[PDB]
Amino acid sequence: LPRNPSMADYEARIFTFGTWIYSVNKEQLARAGFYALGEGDKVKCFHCGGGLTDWKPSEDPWEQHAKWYPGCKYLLEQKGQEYINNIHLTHSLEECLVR
Ligand SMILES: CC[C@H](N)C(=O)N[C@@H]1C(=O)N2[C@@H](CC[C@@H]1CO)CC[C@H]2C(=O)NC(c1ccccc1)c1ccccc1
Ligand SMILES: [Zn+2]
Repeated sequence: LPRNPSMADYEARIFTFGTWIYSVNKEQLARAGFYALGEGDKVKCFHCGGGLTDWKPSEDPWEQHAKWYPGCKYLLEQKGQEYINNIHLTHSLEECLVR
């Protein structure tokens, strides 16, 4: 049920990062199901349509995917039920832990 059948394959996705000036890894992004829109560092997940932008140095493409778009069927089969929930518990723990 992918929102962009043309961007379904990895090859088509890194193809979009031919002018990537940002330090977030292009191969990592492509593998997480993202491609670029030539509009700042904005990226769209090929399958869920989920859009991410303003990446920070410490930010894992997979982790960011699960943080904002956990419904994603592509994410689920790549990384798993437990992975997705874990990322959410981690943010739940941190906020609780920080006084
Ligand atoms: C990707 C890691 C980054 N540090 C981050 O968390 N970005 C957030 C984000 O992309 N979104 C979350 C909140 C804003 C954050 C930026 O401070 C909610 C969902 C997501 C989003 O939809 N971003 C938008 C967008 C567009 C313009 C300005 C701000 C956010 C978006 C929409 C379409 C395509 C790309 C990004
Ligand atoms: Zn997705």
